[PDB]
Amino acid sequence: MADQLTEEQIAEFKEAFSLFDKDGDGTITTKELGTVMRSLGPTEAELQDMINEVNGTIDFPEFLTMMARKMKDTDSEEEIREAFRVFDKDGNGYISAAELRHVMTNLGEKLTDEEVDEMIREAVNYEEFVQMMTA
Repeated sequence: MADQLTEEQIAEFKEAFSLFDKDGDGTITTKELGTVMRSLGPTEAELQDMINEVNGTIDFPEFLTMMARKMKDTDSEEEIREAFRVFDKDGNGYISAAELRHVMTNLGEKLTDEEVDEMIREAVNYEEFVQMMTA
């Protein structure tokens, strides 16, 4: 989906897409697409994938849906890191099993006690626990 990004990121991408080429129809070529991607924030495989997903013209929604992937990935990684860095006053990166089980049972969403016990048995480090839960 396109709702994983932030409004400021969309505004910056729109400003770059408008200022990169002439006014009005701001369509760009493949080389222009790569240049705009390098200016906004570079591998040849990503450029080839963006060209294949898009003759040789790239409009606004194509560039948006090509850029959204890595942006949302980095945003999710940063959010997970910031969430794992909080709460724990020690900050060492590990927590007790009892505290983790209590946080998973009495907080989060709607998880039964049996499901929480199964998740605890299937699994400490917060990042490793999140990676094991995501699978």
